[PDB]
Amino acid sequence: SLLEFGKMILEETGKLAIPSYSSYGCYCGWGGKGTPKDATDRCCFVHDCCYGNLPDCNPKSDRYKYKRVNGAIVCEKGTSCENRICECDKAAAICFRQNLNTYSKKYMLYPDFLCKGELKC
Amino acid sequence: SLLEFGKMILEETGKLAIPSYSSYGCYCGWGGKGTPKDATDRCCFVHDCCYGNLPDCNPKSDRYKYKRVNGAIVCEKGTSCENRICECDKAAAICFRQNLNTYSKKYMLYPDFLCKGELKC
Ligand SMILES: O=P(O)(O)OC[C@H](O)CO
Ligand SMILES: O=P(O)(O)OC[C@H](O)CO
Ligand code: NA
Repeated sequence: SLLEFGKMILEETGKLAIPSYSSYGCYCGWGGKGTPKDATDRCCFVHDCCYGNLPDCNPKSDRYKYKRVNGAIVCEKGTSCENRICECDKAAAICFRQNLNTYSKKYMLYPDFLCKGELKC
Repeated sequence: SLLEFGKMILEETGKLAIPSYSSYGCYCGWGGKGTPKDATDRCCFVHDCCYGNLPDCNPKSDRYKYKRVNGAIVCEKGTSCENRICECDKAAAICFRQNLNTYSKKYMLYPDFLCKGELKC
């Protein structure tokens, strides 16, 4: 659920999910159109393709359990869904960190309007 | 406070906080249930999600000051609360303007039974 995903992002990046990522670029803060603006934006994209491959699950709402082992995110075992969702969230969060040095305020509150077209996942 | 938030709204969109954004979709207002129906509806979902990260404050009434600098909304300095509450509002009002394009009357006075899923933040 967004609760785990959000506090996962703050642990990895130091930024709070909401203002930092709720509306970054074309895919961060749920969008679905356009050509990803940068690296951070590419992660929201990939994260969306990840959620999209869980038809049998409720990604935005199901609460899953996870712990940090020696500073690394580890998805605890739960249902098939909770596990796949958690991995999607972990991958996105970790990516966010890896690309912090390219995070541009220039893309926060980016006009969804400017994003046109549907990219294949 | 809502008196400042309503002012930004009228400035950025030209519409009155009340009708235009008080009974629109599943989130613009007080009901708060289901899945956002469109760009504008998401702008308001993200907004009381923002108000949820401020437990130690009271957004409805504490008054803050803001101004424009080269036409941009800037939150004047004050207490930590006033500043954070204002950032929530600032972003929301800008979000409403960036989406004046898809704002449709078909979402006004939207019925409760049409607000689906379980969503938390
Ligand atoms: O948890 P958020 O609101 O910061 O969202 C990020 C997007 O869902 C990534 O696709
Ligand atoms: O008309 P308002 O000022 O209550 O606007 C939108 C929603 O309340 C935001 O949560
Ligand atoms: Na669960």
